[PDB]
Amino acid sequence: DTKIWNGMVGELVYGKADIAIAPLTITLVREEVIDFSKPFMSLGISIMIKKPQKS
Amino acid sequence: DTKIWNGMVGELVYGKADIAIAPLTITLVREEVIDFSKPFMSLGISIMIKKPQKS
Repeated sequence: DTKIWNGMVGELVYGKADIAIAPLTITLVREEVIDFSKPFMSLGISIMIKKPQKS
Repeated sequence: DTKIWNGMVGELVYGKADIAIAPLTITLVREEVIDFSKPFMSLGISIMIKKPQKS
């Protein structure tokens, strides 16, 4: 409704913080508001299962 | 010696080509000469071995 970025984006868009050296997903809706650098960490959704010990 | 970029970089640095929609590794020595976009393809060195041919 109010279209207010909260969080670390709200500290960069609204001038509160100077830079965010933090784990932040580069999205398109966050691309237009702040300048991301290149991705330092390629990642994605992974499958956490229990390691097996069963019998 | 002559510090001349060949290849597709030499077509972008020396104005011959307009854009390179091509598989090109984003390196630092290529970052300073041309503007890369964000990486569309996370990749790296992989281990190609023969499939087990248990016959």
